[PDB]
Amino acid sequence: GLSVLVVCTGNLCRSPMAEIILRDKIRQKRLNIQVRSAGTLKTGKTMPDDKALQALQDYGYHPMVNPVQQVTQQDFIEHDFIYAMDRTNLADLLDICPAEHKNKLALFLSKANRQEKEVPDPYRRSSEFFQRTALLIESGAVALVDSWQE
Amino acid sequence: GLSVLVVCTGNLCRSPMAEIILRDKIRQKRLNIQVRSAGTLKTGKTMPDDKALQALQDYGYHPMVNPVQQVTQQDFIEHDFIYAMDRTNLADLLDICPAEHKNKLALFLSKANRQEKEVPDPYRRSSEFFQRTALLIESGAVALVDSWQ
Repeated sequence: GLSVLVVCTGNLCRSPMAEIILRDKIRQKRLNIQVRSAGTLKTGKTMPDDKALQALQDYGYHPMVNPVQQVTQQDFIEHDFIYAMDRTNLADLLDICPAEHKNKLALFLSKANRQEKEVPDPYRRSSEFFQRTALLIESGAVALVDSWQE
Repeated sequence: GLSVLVVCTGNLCRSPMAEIILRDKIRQKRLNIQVRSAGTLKTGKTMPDDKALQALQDYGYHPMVNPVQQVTQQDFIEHDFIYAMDRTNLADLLDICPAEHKNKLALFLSKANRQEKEVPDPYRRSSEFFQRTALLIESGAVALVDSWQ
């Protein structure tokens, strides 16, 4: 059958989510297409992010998940199409994709008739908000320390 | 000396961040104040969240960290002040604080002269964003399935 690979930076959130969702919709439509996911960067992790998996459960998907893996050279040959979650992902694959297979590269959102062209990284968004929390807590802490000396 | 407790739901993010930041500011002025943190809800976890700690490092704090712990009744007697990061925390504390000690309870931001009176939960925001991330991915997936068939 057909072979599809989905790729984000760490294979921790976005691309594993797409794999699980694609697999399900493929099985609903009884298509003979298999799907995997991979990251551009070697992470130390074994399994995808728990918060990715819980969001899939909230929407009725069963997250039975493959181990995290980084993209390889054989992936560009063995797979029929390969989808990138954001432009940075698409660039790094093109950076290392031999010219014979570069037409197989595309952004994940390319067939959805929507304004959004990249799916943004939830992890960077997460970090931004934790950094924002720190600043608010810092402001609170300074006031408490003042009040205490009074 | 003075003893201060700061409290969130899981003792994973807001309250340990506050403990570490408070400890730094107390030691900067060599005040005789101790600070600890605790959660209203018993989770199984041992240490706070990695991204709470990294966010502290990003701002130059050195996160030396106590194990996660749940608030106890001894906490309401042993501590001089007890701060809830948000109203949900303050409500859960009022539920189990003996009436003799409820005057020790206050919102963490009660002395910051700001609009914000609650520190919003980064975990709930994060969860919201993963859900909207999934929906964007799902709509993408549906389109991909169509073009193939």
